[PDB]
This record gives sequence, structure tokens and C-alpha cells, in this order.
Amino acid sequence: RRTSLPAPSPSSSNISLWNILRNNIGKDLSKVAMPVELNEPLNTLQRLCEELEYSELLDKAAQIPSPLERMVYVAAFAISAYASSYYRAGSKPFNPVLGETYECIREDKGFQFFSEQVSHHPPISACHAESRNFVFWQDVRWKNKFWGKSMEIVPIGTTHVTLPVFGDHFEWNKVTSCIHNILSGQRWIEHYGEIVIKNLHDDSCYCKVNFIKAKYWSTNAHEIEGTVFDRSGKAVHRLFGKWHESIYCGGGSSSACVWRANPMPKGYEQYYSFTQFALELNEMDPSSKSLLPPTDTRFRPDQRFLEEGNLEEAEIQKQRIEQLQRERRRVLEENHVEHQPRFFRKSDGSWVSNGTYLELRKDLGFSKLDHPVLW
Repeated sequence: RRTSLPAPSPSSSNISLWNILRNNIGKDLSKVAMPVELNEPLNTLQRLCEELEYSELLDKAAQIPSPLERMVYVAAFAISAYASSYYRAGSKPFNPVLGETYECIREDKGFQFFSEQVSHHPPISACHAESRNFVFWQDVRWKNKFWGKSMEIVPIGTTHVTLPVFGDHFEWNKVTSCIHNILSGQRWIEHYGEIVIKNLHDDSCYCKVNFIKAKYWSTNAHEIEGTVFDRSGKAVHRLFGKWHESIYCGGGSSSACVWRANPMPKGYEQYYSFTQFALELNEMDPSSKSLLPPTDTRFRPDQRFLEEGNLEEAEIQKQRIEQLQRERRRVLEENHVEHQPRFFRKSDGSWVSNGTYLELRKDLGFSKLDHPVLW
């Protein structure tokens, strides 16, 4: 897999953000159009993919007789979702096209990941991933707004992981993020709220993780404080460390480093500050190009022509795609059509896999009236 990118990143063309944001101080940024040079060659379905860069934590979890330690490893997996945002604090990803998909099949870590863009008004992304040790799925929409100085990220939705060999159902919240000084010199991100991890199927244990807010320069910057309590509210295991750096079991008589962020690629800054994991998800190999629907994001031109350094071709493709989506919003609006997304179905207000993607790839070369062209 390719540890480079066929062009370098725009180091900055963020004068644009100045007028575009201080002219939108309360507005849902999903509703505000922006020049493509402010994007990054990834989208929100792949950014949900990122949440499994450390999936192997789960690969250890279900392999432990102790429930509480399984919780501990889960809490580590949960926090690790935020680690990638330390270096990529600002940049917005591509808003997925309605109906778009993304597929990543990793034999390496042994999971199969698929994702679809299921609604555009509002923007909802649905992801499902299958592994022998866990199934990981969720459903999110972002309420991003820019106040005077800092930019807010508000994920809405919950995250579900099950461990079969133990029948474990872990469910926890996403949490808020202010990016302070997103226009000023040093963008520093900060996470707000409490993550609560519940086992639905196990009453024994529940986990609370808190983000310590501290002045940017404190020695407690980016600190976390976690506990795994029993039913009675008494503390069992404590987690400590920093959410971009390292997490630890223990804290008392003994301790262990349960998680460590991978190190960044060599001179990562010149390629949008991606993790190695990130550089590997809009990279397209020869053998897979004959196995996936034409709605996978690697096909998306403006994305690829930005990965390529062609600002003009990207800016062109992008307006083409967007006005096409207006036309089809309107085409199924006049036919009073409630669009239904392809391999996710809505239940109780969550988009879960209907159970069709993996097996509809199971047989080679699905060219079976590949449902609408998007580019």
C-alpha cells in the first residue's frame, strides 16, 4: 500500500475561510458552499472508517474471560477514535454525495467495511463493518457551526460494537469538539462531554471517560480520566493518559499502557497530515477495480483530482456533481419520492445494514444495473 500521494497538499489556501466563516457565524456549515481547495481527499464515510485504525484493541477485547477488562479495552478503542483529529484539527472532508458508498476490505486487520451516504438533507452517513471478533456499526450526522473564533463539531448518533464469542453489546456516545482559533495561529482542538460505555447484555459494569479541559499549554492538556464502575458505583479500574498519545489501565498498585497512537508518516505535513492509515483509503489497486460498485469514493473525480494536485479539475468536477445532485433531489421531489438508501435500512431511528452489501459483492462483477450514476 502506498505511503505517498501523487501530489503535495496545499500548505494553506485558508484566506478563503476568513470571509466565508465570519460571514456565517451561526449557520450550519453543511448548508454553506466552499472552494474545493479547503477540502481534503477524504470524505465522512472514510472518516468513519478511520475509527478502526486501532480495531485490534477489539481483536484483543473479546479474547479475555474478564468482562471488566473487555470494557477497558473497549474504552480504549472508543477514545482512539479522537486520536486522528490532533494533527488534522481544521480540515473539512468531502460531504458525501447522496447515495455514495465506500468499501474497505482489510484482510490485514481482518474486517470488511462498507458505508453509504443515506441522506443529504440532513447529511447522514451509515457504516457497517464485519470481523470474526467484532461487528462494528454506526450512524452519524454532524451539526458543525462556526462561532466567532472556534469551530464546533457536534456528532449525533451512537456507536455500537458487539463481540460474538461473548455476546457483548457495547454502546456509547460521540462527544462534542471545539477547534479553538481555527482562523488564528495555532489551531488546537478540544473535546467536551462524558463518554458512557454500556454493555446492554451485561449489567455488571459501565464505563465513564471524561476529557480534561485545560489551558492549551498546561501539562494536563489533552488529558483523559476514565473509570470502570461496577453496578454499585464503586471504582474498579482507572484509565489515564492523553487521547492523542497513550492510554493506561491501572493507576494504582500496577499499571499498563493499553493503547498507543501509531506514529505519523514521514513528513506527514506535506500530505494533509494524514495517518498512514488515512493515506491507504483513497488508494485504488488494480485487482479491486473490478469488484466494487461505481459509487465507491475512489471513483469520485474531484476527490482524485485533488489527491492529484489539479485544483482546476477538482473545482470543475465538484460543481458538476453538486448541481447534478440538485437536479435529482428535484427529480425525485416532483415524483414525491422518499429516496431509500441501498444497503442500509432505518430501524428505530438508526440506519443499520439491511444485510446485502457483503454477499452482493460475494459473487464477482456486480454490474447488475448499478443504480444511479453519480459521476
